[PDB]
Amino acid sequence: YRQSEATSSFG
Repeated sequence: YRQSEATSSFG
């Protein structure tokens, strides 16, 4: 998990 507001991946 990435702390940054993940983009495209959206988890």
